[PDB]
Amino acid sequence: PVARSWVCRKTYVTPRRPFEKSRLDQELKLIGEYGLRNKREVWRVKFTLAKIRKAARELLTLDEKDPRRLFEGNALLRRLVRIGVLDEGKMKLDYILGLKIEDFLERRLQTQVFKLGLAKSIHHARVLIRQRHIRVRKQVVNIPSFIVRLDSQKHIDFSLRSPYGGGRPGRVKRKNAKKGQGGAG
Amino acid sequence: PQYQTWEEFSRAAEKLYLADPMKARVVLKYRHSDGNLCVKVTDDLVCLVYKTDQAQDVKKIEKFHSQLMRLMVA
Amino acid sequence: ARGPKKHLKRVAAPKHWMLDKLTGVFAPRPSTGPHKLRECLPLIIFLRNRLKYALTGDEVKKICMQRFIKIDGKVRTDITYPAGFMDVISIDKTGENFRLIYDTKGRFAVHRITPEEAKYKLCKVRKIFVGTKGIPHLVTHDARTIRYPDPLIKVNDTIQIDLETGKITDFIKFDTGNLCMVTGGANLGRIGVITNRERHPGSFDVVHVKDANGNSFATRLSNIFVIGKGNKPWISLPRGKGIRLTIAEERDKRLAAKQSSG
Amino acid sequence: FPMKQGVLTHGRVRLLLSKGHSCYRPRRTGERKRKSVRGCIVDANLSVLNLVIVKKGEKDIPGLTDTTVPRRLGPKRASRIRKLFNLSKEDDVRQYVVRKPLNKEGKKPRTKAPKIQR
Amino acid sequence: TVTIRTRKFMTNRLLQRKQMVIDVLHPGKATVPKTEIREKLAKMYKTTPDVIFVFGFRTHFGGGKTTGFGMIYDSLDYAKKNEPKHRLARHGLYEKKKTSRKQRKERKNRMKKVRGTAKANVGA
Amino acid sequence: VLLESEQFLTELTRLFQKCRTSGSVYITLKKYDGNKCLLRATDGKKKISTVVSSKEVNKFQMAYSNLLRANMDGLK
RNA sequence: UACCUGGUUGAUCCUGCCAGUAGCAUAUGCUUGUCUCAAAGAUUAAGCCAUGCAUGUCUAAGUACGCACGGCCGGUACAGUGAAACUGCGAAUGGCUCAUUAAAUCAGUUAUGGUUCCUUUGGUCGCUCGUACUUGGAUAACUGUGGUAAUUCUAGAGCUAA
RNA sequence: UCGCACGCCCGGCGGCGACGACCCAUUCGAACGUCUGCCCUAUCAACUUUCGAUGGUAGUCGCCGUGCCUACCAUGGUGACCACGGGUGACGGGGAAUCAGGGUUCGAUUCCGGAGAGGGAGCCUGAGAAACGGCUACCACAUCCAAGGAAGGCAGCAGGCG
RNA sequence: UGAGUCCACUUUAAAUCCUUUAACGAGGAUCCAUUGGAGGGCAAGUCUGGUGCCAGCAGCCGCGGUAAUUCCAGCUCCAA
Ligand SMILES: [Mg+2]
Ligand SMILES: [Mg+2]
Ligand SMILES: [Mg+2]
Ligand SMILES: [Mg+2]
Ligand SMILES: [Mg+2]
Ligand SMILES: [Mg+2]
Ligand SMILES: [Mg+2]
Ligand SMILES: [Mg+2]
Ligand SMILES: [Mg+2]
Ligand SMILES: [Mg+2]
Ligand SMILES: [Mg+2]
Ligand SMILES: [Mg+2]
Ligand SMILES: [Mg+2]
Ligand SMILES: [Mg+2]
Ligand SMILES: [Mg+2]
Ligand SMILES: [Mg+2]
Ligand SMILES: [Mg+2]
Ligand SMILES: [Mg+2]
Ligand SMILES: [Mg+2]
Ligand SMILES: [Mg+2]
Repeated sequence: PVARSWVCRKTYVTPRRPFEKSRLDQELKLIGEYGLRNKREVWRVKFTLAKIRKAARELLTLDEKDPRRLFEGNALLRRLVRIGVLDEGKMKLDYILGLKIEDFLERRLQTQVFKLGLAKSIHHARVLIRQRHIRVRKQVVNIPSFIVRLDSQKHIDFSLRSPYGGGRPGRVKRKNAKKGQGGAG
Repeated sequence: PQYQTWEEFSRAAEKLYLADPMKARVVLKYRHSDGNLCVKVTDDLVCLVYKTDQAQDVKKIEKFHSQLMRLMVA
Repeated sequence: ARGPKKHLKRVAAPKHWMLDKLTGVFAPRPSTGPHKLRECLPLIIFLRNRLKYALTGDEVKKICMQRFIKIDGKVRTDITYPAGFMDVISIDKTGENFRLIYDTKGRFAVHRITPEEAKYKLCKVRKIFVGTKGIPHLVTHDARTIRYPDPLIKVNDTIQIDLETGKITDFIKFDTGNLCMVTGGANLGRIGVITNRERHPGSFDVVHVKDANGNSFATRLSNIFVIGKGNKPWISLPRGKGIRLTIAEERDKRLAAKQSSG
Repeated sequence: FPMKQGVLTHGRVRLLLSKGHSCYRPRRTGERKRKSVRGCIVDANLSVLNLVIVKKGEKDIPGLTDTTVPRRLGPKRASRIRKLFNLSKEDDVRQYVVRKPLNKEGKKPRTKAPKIQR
Repeated sequence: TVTIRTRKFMTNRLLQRKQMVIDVLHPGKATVPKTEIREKLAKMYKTTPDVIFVFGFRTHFGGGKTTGFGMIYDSLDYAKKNEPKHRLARHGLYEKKKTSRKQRKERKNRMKKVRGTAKANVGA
Repeated sequence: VLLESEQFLTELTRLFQKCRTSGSVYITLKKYDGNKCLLRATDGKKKISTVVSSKEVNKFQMAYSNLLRANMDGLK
């Protein structure tokens, strides 16, 4: 009898066949397109897509004008609109089934930094996320898996404690300036 | 020097250990042909010895030794 | 077990206390008193978890031992005193009188009242006992044994007692058309008028209660408390007024008010 | 092993003892425990004999009757003070209560009085 | 450049104190100490800093915000009446004893063995 | 001879079993830094040695105590 | 994701099993840079334990003549702390394990109109028709003799309170 | 019974409490009960029964109802709808994993209830125990001893042997 | 830019860790990522040298009897 949670869940489920050539082709294209780290990054978004599609099928098995069905459908459409994958005019529970892993990976903060263009490459954007140069709503985001909301999309910029922004220069710049001033006198 | 009987050697050896635990060591001499036991604690300043067997003293000598080892570790 | 239980687990605590899971292993087990185990709410939870006046149980003990908390006209010095339904907690220095009425949900609500309302409270009687010399006795839900009552007061009625003298002023008889607070179960917190009474021999009786918005519902009489005649209550009611509107309408009343506030 | 009143042997007898019996102090409330005692009949199997002089003889022993040892405490109950000082039911106890002097080195001389009960 | 704001302000007459959640903004430096927190709350609320007790800071990620709880007593006598001795000893008006807990348990079990007045004579 | 903590106890038992007839048993305990204690044993001919660290004193001292209580007996 | 493949034959179609394939546990091997949580003597031995600790407790409100401290307004008892001790309550709660147990335990549903219940709260508590301005003597803590090799063993003699 | 403020009458009337209890309620429960539900096995087909088996009558005892027990009578009760017997590497459940839809396996494991402190049995105290960080006897294991005797129960926290 | 080093807050009953924060701190950024396999199921060498039904590999079929795509080593590649 101790006071703790013991609540956890695997966010990814491995496929049944380990060496499918077309599956490795599609996952390798996804990683090479959107700048990912491993196959687990594909599989966890695939399993969240599996959660959303299972909820969608469970709603479509329900009858029309059911209150639980209407509430859960409106809540899931609100969640899809606020994550910004599904459009605000397209929102209907029949259009959830026609949604794709590419459109889920488009809302990555790494991909959104690459689309806004403050970083050169996708992996260079991931380097900037790792090295803590950018912030979202006066909050430094260190992890590239941040699902950027549509309302919080426009607030992506460089952080204040950043040499690329308005801050102090880095260790290499300080060391080169100190070496130059020591060589000059 | 030769604190015999009992509790004189124990208090004196605990004083020797609490003076300095680093330079102090304890030696234990067992004899079976004559059959007696000897404890001597030194701290490289004075040496204090205890020379009796009396059967019952074996348990308290090993408890004192295990207490010294626990004070060396802790 | 070889005897009575004194501890209560945090998981084994009831749901309406809304105690959190991570902070503690044990829950504050209420002391014995005028209310049951799962019907009341303790003074330490009412003071620390809901009002947020104190941080710790030691601070709650300091508050109850400075002689500040006045429950229904008497100072209780216990942190685990069972404060149940229609209990009046008075705090003199802040000048705050609280009446423990349920909210529209299953939880109790922090309900501010006037001292004119805190002077009295309402209690449902459970049985009439004939004492040792032919003396009628009412047994209320908060264990008050009042003697020589009005003989029109029956088994399923309510009485408006006074806190200063412990005697009855008025009474509400269990009749059709009267209001109804539902004290227990899945309909805990509903307020509506009584539209039907169905008797059963052996099995327990049931009452159909109609909401003001037309939402009729059945409830057994063990969890039923009338609060006044007709559609006019004698107490003050919290916000929500005991309706239990749907979750979609709750989402609407949250979201539209949030977007209107900005 | 101590003796015990009312066992009527001369050897060693083990008996159940509880609260309210001799040669046993109960630790828990109502605790019973076997204890070993000796018979009340006096034989050679004894170390100590406890003797209480009831009647005083002709001569005077220098060990016991010569050294007079006073009471350690004084009467605290008002009825016992009345029985000691032959008092009535109306007279005072506060004036006739027995108070003890206290004197030692360093501290001041004091006189300490008991709280009269009843 | 250090800014202190207050949220959730409450007046406990039954505890004879004020209380609030303290939000500290400090760009360009580390977490400011509790002495500076007490001084800035003192010059804010126009009271002496001896009664202001602040504890429990949590610094957010990024490094521009902390959240801490603090109470403001009326007097030092009321603070010693209802304030925990450990947070009193954080500042130094109270000093707890240094008797270690296992040795106190050993002393209690040694006093349990000997019956009579000599329970005090067992200890030292 | 620097050995393991268990091998030290076995060779120490063998020292008493060899000294059941004649010979002294010398046990030297001292502080060791280079928390650790140096424990060495000598019969006069063959020396054994070990270093007991903090991780194994509860495992070591109890068996060492039973070894001493089983192997040392003087006069009644 | 409502999923297949290799293996009987010269080759084919079936039945058929074996082998893969993918998760949850249990142990082990290799390796391991950061961080938030987090199982952990259950499986065989509900086998055995040196050592230390885990249930004790006083308020203005049950007993204060241990100077163990301590104040002077004392003589109309007890200023005020407080060791120890008598008394009341807890120790029948909590913790550990699953040996035993197969309409037994236990889960849903019921009654005690077939029973008890410390505590808490609300009732009652001059209802009776017959020295009270307060009744009795033991005892612990205190003093003093000890017995045993030894116990959280206890006694005899003085005391003194509920 | 005990503690605090301290008043008014012609010595007597007075407040705020704490504590002590016959009885009635309330609460915490406890326990017997009503119906339904549990894995494998027929190489377990009949089981129980004057040593209570199934009922009646009248009692003992229990906190109460009852073959719980006692005295006298009746020969009854369960079973192929699997009783009885055996095994479980079976504490039960909420639940866990695998999963289309269906199922299969596990559940000692933080919550609820049951059982227990090496194996059984008996009892004081106490509202509540057949309690073992309570005793009383026997068996297994073990400590000191002066040989008369005394003392033990980590399936608690750490830790040790196997 | 961390990982580390480390003054100082904060954390906490007192500490530890996290977050903050000075000063150090990276070009083979040696501050070096391994675990299994490469005939098929099953993604991935008819590459090279030795062994010659011996060693061994192989969960199934099978490979090795002096040109081994299956062993043992190098290189290359594949799965995470
Ligand atoms: Mg064939
Ligand atoms: Mg073929
Ligand atoms: Mg298989
Ligand atoms: Mg870091
Ligand atoms: Mg670190
Ligand atoms: Mg075991
Ligand atoms: Mg055992
Ligand atoms: Mg328990
Ligand atoms: Mg079993
Ligand atoms: Mg079995
Ligand atoms: Mg279980
Ligand atoms: Mg088992
Ligand atoms: Mg038990
Ligand atoms: Mg028992
Ligand atoms: Mg127990
Ligand atoms: Mg135990
Ligand atoms: Mg190869
Ligand atoms: Mg293959
Ligand atoms: Mg291939
Ligand atoms: Mg192969």
